[PDB]
Amino acid sequence: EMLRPLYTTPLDPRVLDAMLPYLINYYGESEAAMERARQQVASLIGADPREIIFTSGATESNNIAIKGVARFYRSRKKHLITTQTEHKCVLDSCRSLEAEGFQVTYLPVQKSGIIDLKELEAAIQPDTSLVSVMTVNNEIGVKQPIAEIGRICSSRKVYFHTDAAQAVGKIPLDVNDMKIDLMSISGHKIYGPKGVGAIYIRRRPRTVPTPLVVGLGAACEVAQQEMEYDHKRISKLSERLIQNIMKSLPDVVMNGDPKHHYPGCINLSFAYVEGESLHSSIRFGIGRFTTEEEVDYTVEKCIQHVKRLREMSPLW
Amino acid sequence: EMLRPLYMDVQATTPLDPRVLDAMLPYLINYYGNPHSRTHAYGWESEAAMERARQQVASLIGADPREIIFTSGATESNNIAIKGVARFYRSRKKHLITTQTEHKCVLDSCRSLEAEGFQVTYLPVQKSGIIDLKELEAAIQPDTSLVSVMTVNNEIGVKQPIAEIGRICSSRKVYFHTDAAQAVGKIPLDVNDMKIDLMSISGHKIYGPKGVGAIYIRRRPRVRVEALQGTVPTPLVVGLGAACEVAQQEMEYDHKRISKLSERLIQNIMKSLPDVVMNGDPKHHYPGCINLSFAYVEGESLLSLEPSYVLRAIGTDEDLAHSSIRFGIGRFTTEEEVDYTVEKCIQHVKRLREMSPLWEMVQD
Amino acid sequence: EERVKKIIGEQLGVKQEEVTNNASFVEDLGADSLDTVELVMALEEEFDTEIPDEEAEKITTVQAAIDYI
Amino acid sequence: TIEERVKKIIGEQLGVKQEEVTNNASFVEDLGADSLDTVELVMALEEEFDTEIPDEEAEKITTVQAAIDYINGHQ
Amino acid sequence: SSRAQVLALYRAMLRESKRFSAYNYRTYAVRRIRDAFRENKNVKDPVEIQTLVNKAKRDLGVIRRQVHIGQLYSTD
Amino acid sequence: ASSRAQVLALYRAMLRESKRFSAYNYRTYAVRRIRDAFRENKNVKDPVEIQTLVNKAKRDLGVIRRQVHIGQLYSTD
Ligand SMILES: *P(=O)(O)OCC(C)(C)[C@@H](O)C(=O)NCCC(=O)NCCSC(=O)CCCCCCCCCCC
Ligand SMILES: *P(=O)(O)OCC(C)(C)[C@@H](O)C(=O)NCCC(=O)NCCSC(=O)CCCCCCCCCCC
Repeated sequence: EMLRPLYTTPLDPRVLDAMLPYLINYYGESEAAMERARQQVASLIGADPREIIFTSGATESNNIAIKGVARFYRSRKKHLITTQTEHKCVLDSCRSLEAEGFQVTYLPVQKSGIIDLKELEAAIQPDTSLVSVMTVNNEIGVKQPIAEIGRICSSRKVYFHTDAAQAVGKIPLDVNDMKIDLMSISGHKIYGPKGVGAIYIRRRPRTVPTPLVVGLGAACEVAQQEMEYDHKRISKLSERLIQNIMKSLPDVVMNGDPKHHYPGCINLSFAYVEGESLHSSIRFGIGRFTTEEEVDYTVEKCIQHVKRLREMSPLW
Repeated sequence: EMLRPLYMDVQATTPLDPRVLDAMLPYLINYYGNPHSRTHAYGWESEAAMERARQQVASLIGADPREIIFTSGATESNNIAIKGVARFYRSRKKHLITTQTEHKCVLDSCRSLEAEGFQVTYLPVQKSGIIDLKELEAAIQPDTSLVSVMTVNNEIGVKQPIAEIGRICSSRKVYFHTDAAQAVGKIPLDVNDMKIDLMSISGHKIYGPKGVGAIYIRRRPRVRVEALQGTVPTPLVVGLGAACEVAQQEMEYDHKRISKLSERLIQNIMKSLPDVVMNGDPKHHYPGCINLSFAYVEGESLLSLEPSYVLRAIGTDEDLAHSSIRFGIGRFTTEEEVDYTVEKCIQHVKRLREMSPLWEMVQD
Repeated sequence: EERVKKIIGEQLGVKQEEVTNNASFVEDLGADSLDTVELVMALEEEFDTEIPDEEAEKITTVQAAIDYI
Repeated sequence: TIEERVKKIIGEQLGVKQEEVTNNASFVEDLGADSLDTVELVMALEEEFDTEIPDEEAEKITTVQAAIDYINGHQ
Repeated sequence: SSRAQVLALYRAMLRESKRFSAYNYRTYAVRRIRDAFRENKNVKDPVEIQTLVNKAKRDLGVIRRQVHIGQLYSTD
Repeated sequence: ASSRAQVLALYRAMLRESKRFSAYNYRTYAVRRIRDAFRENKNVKDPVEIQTLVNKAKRDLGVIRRQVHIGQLYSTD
């Protein structure tokens, strides 16, 4: 049993144990099971169970939300706002809407990975229908001001969607305090099974297989019970990796604005070298099951490869 | 994916059949969950499960379901049979007969009975691995209680005349036990056509789960045993029954295939490596277990310890029977495993015949 | 085209010399429904492309398999 | 005859060198351990060699002599 | 009693069997299905054909459960 | 409806069962999470919270048993 450097998520045994009886009965459905899963997903994000719809993943959730609001307002609201660093599915859906006659603005991100709230608040048009901003940047590991964006959108009577696929279970989310109207959730991001996702659709005035739905609900419940422990643990391991790299390489810098970092995603940039097979940057990931041995092995291999590639380029 | 030759593990020859595990899943789920999450039907579901398993095991060996008792394996079944019949009949039946090529557990139990005061005779085997029926028929005493001869030899892979032994034992009012652990589900067994009174069955030998076995105890006429100086978990019993049913439906196909692959392995090894001999009578050999001895390989073939006591009983020399290989072929064995095994065997035998073991032998 | 005819020759047991571009499967190649299903599945295994049952039913000659996308 | 191996395992799990290996020493009072480290200690003794210790006998192992006289008393 | 559905069952059983995470189970599955349909070729009793189709459907369910659950335990 | 020795027996059972995980990440995570859990919940006086933690510990013990044994039946080397 060897190790693997830190660059989906593993299936939490509590989740697989929760979905086993439903897997057995699925080859050869339950309203109660799907209702419990609905209550679990809702309870994680601070929503009501009636506001949760199960999809095949965060991709279908994004298309349902963005394409649903956009296609519903194809009469007098053909403008949408999103980020240029969104996931590939969100960008693809916005390009499809652009092909159907919608004007879409892709807001740039600053060198910190956070969106400019002044640029967003100044980009709203009278015919703007939906604002879709990801909850966290999965590449730099920075948090977007979701609560402030929600306040700006609710103050201007414009619907707010967010792709929380890389944020659910990793940072606290309250769908009311952040004034969120639509949210996308992916199962295999929170140690749940692949092929299942969810979407939050606000209902208050401010055919996915059953084992997969059960698995998503179980993953959300375990995440709710483990968010604090996982946050402390992953924070410690992240500081260990970053500090151990800084101790041996006095010229590496960490991309992204500090004080707005979620611990799971680290992004370190190296000076005179790039492309490390096991300027550009390298994104390390640390999760619930990451061990100290994986962190130390990753720091050792990373130091070795950086030192070698710097000793193979003629410079001074 | 990297292959493994057909001589590394004896358990590797009988992996857990996915149909068996599929039969065992619900009982595993309702088992390993502490008895506060179980439903108010676990007792019935477990009595019904164990009755179905009894019907499956019994139906494979041609017995009545009431005659099947579940144990932790063929070892406990052996102790129950020999020690049960011997200790229960300590009145007028103090003699037991067995073979010198039996499994280690049976021989150990017979040595225990010998230490507690029972007279046991270990019948020798001929150079073919088969016992002499005249020696068995001439060794029965008026106080002989049990004759225990395994159905298949786990080392050489030879079949004993189980039906004839049963006829001889029933002709002189002697109980007949057999260790069918390597035979159940692989060759046909009928506890009625064969005068069998007690039978041992192993779960993991018949592509079932580990830690479960069975014993057949005849009831018409009734055979009795004494308890030994506990309850096997239900998912394992379910697994044994499922393995027996699958074996009953797959025995002919598996025997045809295993015969083909066995003949391929032996022919390919003998074709490239001369001076090779096959232990056991080919005319009474089960193809799944092959045992080959190689000539000019001095010392030992490492892959200090004792040699083989089964090969010593078939009259094989110390050096010839010391370096021997037992190949195993099963339900899931592929042709690539056979060809890779014959290639690795050719390479290792060719290498070891030109060397001498004195170098590794002197490492102190 | 080399992969299609090569796979057909490999599964059906034909060398690279009897690889005729115009031979019927059931009448000129000695095959059955099972060999046909396994053949289509082998074609779906060589290149990462899937073929539905309706389009597979129309594949009764060699030229149908030779470049269909 | 096998007390040295027990003391070696206790020395390995509790983080004590081969100089403070005193016979007849309490785990919580003379070795700076607690109930959790004690449970892991009994599990280490039953984990090195393939022998099992029940909960009743494991609860009685609060000193070193208890562990030395329980692995020999159940052979 | 179904002509096209038997071929669809053969295709489905082969496709699902190819997804076995283990080599011995995958090879055994493809071989046993191939040899099984080939052996039961040219059967005329419709009762026997229906029985074989039922066994094939149950075995297809077994292959599905074991492939999916085994894949959920198959760490790569 | 629990005592001190029963809690220690529960700790021993969860550690023993967690050590039987066929995978490295699950085994290490289980042992680490159980150690940190009992150490963190050490010196709790409210009996309601203690009973809740013990019940959750028993449920998690059932999960560990099922997953360890079933995974062991699927763990091909
Ligand atoms: P083609 O010429 O159009 O079709 C071929 C023929 C005509 C022969 C065939 O399609 C047909 O119609 N024949 C009728 C008789 C027949 O074969 N009926 C189908 C019986 S199906 C069957 O035999 C089930 C076998 C399933 C065994 C599965 C074993 C593997 C289990 C693996 C477990 C891990
Ligand atoms: P020791 O100090 O001599 O005695 C033990 C003590 C006194 C510390 C303890 O028994 C005690 O009485 N302390 C008081 C507080 C208390 O009793 N707490 C109960 C502990 S129960 C608990 O918190 C366990 C939590 C559940 C762990 C779940 C782990 C899940 C892992 C899943 C892996 C997939």
